[PDB]
Amino acid sequence: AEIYNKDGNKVDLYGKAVGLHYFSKGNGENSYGGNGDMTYARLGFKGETQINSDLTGYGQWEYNFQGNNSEGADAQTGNKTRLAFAGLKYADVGSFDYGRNYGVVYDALGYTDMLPEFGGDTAYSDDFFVGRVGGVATYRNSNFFGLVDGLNFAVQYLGKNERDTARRSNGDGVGGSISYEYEGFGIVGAYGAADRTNLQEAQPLGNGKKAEQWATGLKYDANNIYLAANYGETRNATPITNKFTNTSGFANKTQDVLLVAQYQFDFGLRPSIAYTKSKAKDVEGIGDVDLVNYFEVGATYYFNKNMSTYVDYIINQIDSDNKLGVGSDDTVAVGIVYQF
Amino acid sequence: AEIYNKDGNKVDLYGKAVGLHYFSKGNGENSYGGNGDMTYARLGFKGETQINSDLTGYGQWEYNFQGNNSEGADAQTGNKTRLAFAGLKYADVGSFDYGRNYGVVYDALGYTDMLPEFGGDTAYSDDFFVGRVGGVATYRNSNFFGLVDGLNFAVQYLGKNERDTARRSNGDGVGGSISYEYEGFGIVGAYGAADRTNLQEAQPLGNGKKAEQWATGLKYDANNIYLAANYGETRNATPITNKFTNTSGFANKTQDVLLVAQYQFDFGLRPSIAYTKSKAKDVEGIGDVDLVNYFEVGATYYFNKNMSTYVDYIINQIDSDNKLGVGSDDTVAVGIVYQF
Amino acid sequence: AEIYNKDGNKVDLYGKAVGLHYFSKGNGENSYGGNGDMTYARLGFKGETQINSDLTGYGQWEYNFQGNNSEGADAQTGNKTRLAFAGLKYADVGSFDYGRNYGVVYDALGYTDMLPEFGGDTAYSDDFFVGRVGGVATYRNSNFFGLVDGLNFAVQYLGKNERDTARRSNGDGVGGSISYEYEGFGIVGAYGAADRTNLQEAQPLGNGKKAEQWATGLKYDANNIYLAANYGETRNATPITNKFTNTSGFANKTQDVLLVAQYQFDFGLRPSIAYTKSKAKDVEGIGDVDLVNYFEVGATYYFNKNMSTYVDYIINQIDSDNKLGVGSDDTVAVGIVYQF
Repeated sequence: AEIYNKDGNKVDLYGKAVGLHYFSKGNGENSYGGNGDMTYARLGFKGETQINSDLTGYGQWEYNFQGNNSEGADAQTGNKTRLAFAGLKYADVGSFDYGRNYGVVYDALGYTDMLPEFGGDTAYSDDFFVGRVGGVATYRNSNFFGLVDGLNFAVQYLGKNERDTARRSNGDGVGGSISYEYEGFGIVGAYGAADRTNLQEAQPLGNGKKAEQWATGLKYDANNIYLAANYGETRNATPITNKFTNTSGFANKTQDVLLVAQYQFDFGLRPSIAYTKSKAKDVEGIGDVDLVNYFEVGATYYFNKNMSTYVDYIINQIDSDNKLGVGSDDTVAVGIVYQF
Repeated sequence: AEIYNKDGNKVDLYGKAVGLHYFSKGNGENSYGGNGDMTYARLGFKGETQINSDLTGYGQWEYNFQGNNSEGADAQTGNKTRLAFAGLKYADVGSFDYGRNYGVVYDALGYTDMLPEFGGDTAYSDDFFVGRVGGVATYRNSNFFGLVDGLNFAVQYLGKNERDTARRSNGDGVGGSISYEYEGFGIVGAYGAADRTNLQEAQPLGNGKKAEQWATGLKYDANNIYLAANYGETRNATPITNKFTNTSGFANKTQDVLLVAQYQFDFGLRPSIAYTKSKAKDVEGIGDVDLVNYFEVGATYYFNKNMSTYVDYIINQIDSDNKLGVGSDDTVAVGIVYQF
Repeated sequence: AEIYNKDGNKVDLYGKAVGLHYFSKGNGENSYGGNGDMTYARLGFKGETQINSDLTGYGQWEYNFQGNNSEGADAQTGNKTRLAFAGLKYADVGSFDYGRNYGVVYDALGYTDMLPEFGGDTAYSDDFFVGRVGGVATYRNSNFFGLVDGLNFAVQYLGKNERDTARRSNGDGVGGSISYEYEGFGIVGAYGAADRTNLQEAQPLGNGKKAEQWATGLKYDANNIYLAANYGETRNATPITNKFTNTSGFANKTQDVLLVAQYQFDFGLRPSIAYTKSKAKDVEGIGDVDLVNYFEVGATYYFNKNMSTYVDYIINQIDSDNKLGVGSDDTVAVGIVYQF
């Protein structure tokens, strides 16, 4: 909701309150999504100022407040800043911003990241180029300088981030994306590679000095119809855990397939059908193991642009024999979301 | 302060800056409320959208930022999300919301929760039904479906919350409240019971598999006069600590009495008189021990609807011989509050 | 940006998104400011209500969200409440507020606290009177009761804060400031003394029972010209660390000199020249050691009141022979800031 707009500068203060609950058998420790209260809220602001006819300055910040914690010691569990950056758009030259933003390879994965609750399984956070990462400089260009309609590209530099964890770290890397959209249709290609930190190489799982992520997307968006499919692979980038030996690291190689089919009825119902399978290859010792595998049936009902509720149901195609210990149970999510 | 209102959707962004200080002798470790800076701030939003003539969608989030911490390691001590839920009101059918919200039994305790600073002693957080808890589904009904004026009831389901602490945990339980208000007068009854988690039963203090909380309230509200009294009891629900043996758990049985008398002068002074006594029964070993006991004299002065200051003074009726080690000293609170 | 203004009460919701990066050689552990992503955001609110013709109530809260953390365990590193207080202004009597606010001695140091990124080195947080501290009652007076133009003073009481750290603690103390400004010119004097806590005296570095901080400032502000100089000293107040023996405490005595020269060009460039030197005296064992010493060359470019970027470059005058281990390398900062 735009709360301010004077002197060529408008500030949009958005957010939302999401009452959420997960339903799975047992404690939910062996299920796909877990079990129990998952309530949370959002807050943030999109700022945009017109420096002049061609020049636009902008900034954004988005935080995540968990609502399923107590007010005691664990009050903080789950809270974090999701986005935080600032930049400039210029005429038909393109735009540039820096801070914590999405990785270029998400330009592709975004296509199937549409499910009511789950989905977008291969878009991990702080995982190089496939999700939200810190310290990325992103240049983007629309309509190839205004010369070609529907043709966009983007180049991105990922600063070295040597954190405490192997999972949340990353060396220096570059990446890019070319996407063309023409009348309901869109095709996207994204790729990126980066140095792995010492702590990352020192891990038992995963072998190499270089991380790679590429994904291509194809979608038809129009007429209340949303059809999208994603295919991508990774080298020493997807984080995995062997729950049996308590080993941590990265999967030498992964192949990812996301499929989504949704329809928006006029009275406000939007049923969703999705399939996701992410298999890892050459997992030292295990060999080939499925990390994610399921069919998704769900629907979101929009009372309007502010209110809505949804049921998201994951039919877990992982079996109890999973070599890494990936949960094999189903998970149903029920949500009731207000937002401004 | 309502910062937005367009298209049947209004967003209220509220909050406040409370400069606060506690005065007690010694460290304040043996006093009622402690001693030293207690400054803090609030932020939150009430969102409400009219889906149509009968249907209203709403959401809310409320956070607590402590201001008495340094900017070092302890920056986070005390911060937490207080509220976070979303729901729907429908015609004369009633309303329903889910998330972190107040427990039904607070419908009663709310009556005496009026003091300038302290009071509301038996409305603990994350304590089943008597305070703010996570993962509660609440159905409420006004004027018995619009058929009877001033007659409201509410049923509430409390989801299982197995946290790290015994104090902040809780099993599954149901609860409700019937309140009738007729012309300055109000009578309320609330009750709820829930399963105790294993960690809770594994505690040294408290014995049982079931937790119970009920409280009834009676109030006269009108003519600048506020008179209210609450009486309630609990089974294995009120959290207690034996400061001597460092034992923790719950009081098998408690009896609670809250009394409040306030008057609102026209020039903006509102003197407050209150009495609170909460005694525990059958405390394994100790027997009968007072958890809370004091007389309260205080006054809030409202410069207007945005500004105000207050002095709250607790005359602690607990003696130095308390078997559990409950502080026995007095505490005076001085506050200066801005809010929007 | 003022988002609300009705009934004599206006609420200003401000904030900013700062994409930031530090450039220094090596792991940035031996440099002046460090090395790597330094992105962060701000949020806060200034509230002001007119109780009447002479009376104004106000409140403020300002938080700091770091953007260079991951969304994992370290999500919280760096976040904190910077400001949180409320108060009243009255006619020509003066103003009074309480909470977490700036220390009086900052009234002086503020003069040179102007650099694009760094600078203001001797204005530490939670360090008695020279920076933001918790539990301070501040009385301020403008134009000596409206009797003398440009003559302001302020008296401040600092409540005892016995935290976990020696660095973040402080006993009871008083302080004040007299500043006179007449047509482009300003002269300021500030002083304060406070009791040191036991934990503070129990430290290896620093000796005494009393902490003292005084600083005087002289500035010319007008005509796009900003010239300012600060000189101050301290007794057992400036926190120092011996990186060799891993000793912590306070410098018995320090002498501080800040010099800043800036010019605001009309097209939006503001070049900045600054010199800072803070030397400690009588450091048990070491003797005289420089804590801070550098020349600063930088410039901020303002696209307008909302957008801007800057390069801040510190030419570190500390040498590799520093007896305390103070970083000796240079640091360049590049920033792109949106704000509302």
